[PDB]
Formats: sequence, C-alpha cells, structure tokens
Amino acid sequence: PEGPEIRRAADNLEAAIKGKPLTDVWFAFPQLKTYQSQLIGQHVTHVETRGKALLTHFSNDLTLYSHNQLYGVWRVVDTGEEPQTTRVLRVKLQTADKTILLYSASDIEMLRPEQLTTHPFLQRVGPDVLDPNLTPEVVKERLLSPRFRNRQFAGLLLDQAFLAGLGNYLRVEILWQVGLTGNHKAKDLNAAQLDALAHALLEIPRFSYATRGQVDENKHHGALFRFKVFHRDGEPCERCGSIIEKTTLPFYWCPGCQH
Ligand SMILES: [Mg+2]
Ligand SMILES: [Mg+2]
Ligand SMILES: [Zn+2]
Repeated sequence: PEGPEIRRAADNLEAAIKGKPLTDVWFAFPQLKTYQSQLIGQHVTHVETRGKALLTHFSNDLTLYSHNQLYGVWRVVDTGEEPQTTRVLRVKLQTADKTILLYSASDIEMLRPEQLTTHPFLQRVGPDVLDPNLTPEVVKERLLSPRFRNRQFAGLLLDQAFLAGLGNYLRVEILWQVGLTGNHKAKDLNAAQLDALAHALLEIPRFSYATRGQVDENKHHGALFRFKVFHRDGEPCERCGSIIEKTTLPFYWCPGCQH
C-alpha cells in the first residue's frame, strides 16, 4: 500500500507517547478545544494506520483522525522544546518527557467509536494486516460486522475496505489453510472456523512478508514460505493429493479438500 512508510510514522508516535499520561493537550481548531481538558491524564493506547491516514486512539475511547495529505507532518520533541519551523501547529499531545506535534495538516477530527464506521475515508480503507496492533479479535469483529458478514470471501479478500495488505497470492493461501472455497461468508461459519480464518488473515501475510529474501535469491535458495496453491494449478495438494485448480473467468484452490 505504501510500505513501512505509513506504519513507520505510527510507530514513531507510539514510541514517543504510547501509554504515557497526557500532561497537556492542545488543538488549533475551535471545534476540537472541547476535548482538551477531557484528555488530561489519559494516554494514547495505540496509533492505527488507515491508508495514508493515522488514527490516534486514546484510553477514553476517543480517536483523533489525521490525514497529512500534501503538507502534514508529525514531529517528536522533548517536552518543553519549541521547534523553529515556520509550519503552523495544529495539534500538541504532551507527556512528561516526550511531546508530539502535528504541523500543517488540515484533515483533523475527533471521532467517537461509532463514528469510525461511518467516516467516508475510513470506510474505503480498512486496517493493514501487517499492523502489529491489528489483532485476530479485531479481525473477527470486522468479519462479523453487518457490513462484511455477508460478503463472499473471493471478493472480500481482494477488497482493501475490509483489510489492507492483502493480494490474490495471499488470498488463495489463506483460504486453503482453513479449507474454504471463495463462496463462503463469515455469517455461515462456526466460531471455530471464524477464529481459524481470523488468525490466518494475519499469520500468513506476516509470515510471507517477514521471510521474503532478496531478488533472484530463489535461484540458489528456496524461501521458508512456500505457496500451497498459488501458481500450483496442475500440481497435487500437499494435504489430500488432489490436483490444484485455477479458474478461467485467478482463484487457485484444491477442489479435493476445500469446500
Ligand atoms: Mg544464499
Ligand atoms: Mg463449506
Ligand atoms: Zn487438498
């Protein structure tokens, strides 16, 4: 989607003030002033990435949404420090030692939990599977949410609105892992299957990412992560021996042990 770049900024912010009691909170926008005193003593629980946007979660359930767009930039300084940048300050989240400042950005809003689901931008891009904060429990929730619970996995696993960081190659491996064909929906699964699928949606993408070697390394060394059905059409399933199939109207799957 954008690589570490997007997740990099979120991590910088977390490292600086995650879990630390806020000693001062300031917002430039008039409609945001009302949340200032309310946040004193609270802390950022985590920073979620959503496309090129950041969702700064607070322990009181409020969430600060920010999209740098063209000029926004977050800076971490020592509490008390006053940068000499001419950029306009929009947000200041201060803790005892570290302070993070958002300059120039215009897309800044405070959201309650129920507003996250209805936010235009957020509806278009879901959480990233490589985000350490994204947990299987959160995944099962999205799968069961009225918005997705009735979508076929074949298309859902290719839709960034559900989860970002997925691709066809990951989609087919994930479904093979839980023995499902692309026509199923989260609403028809039992608790066991749902949990199984929720873990696979994260484990497989992370396993593939963490172990990919350099370019052309495959010429002398096979990767730790091996595809089971992707590009293996015509080969036997390692589980049941059936011949892996590929569609033509690509979904790869074992018709022998996936249904
Ligand atoms: Mg080597
Ligand atoms: Mg079935
Ligand atoms: Zn099989």
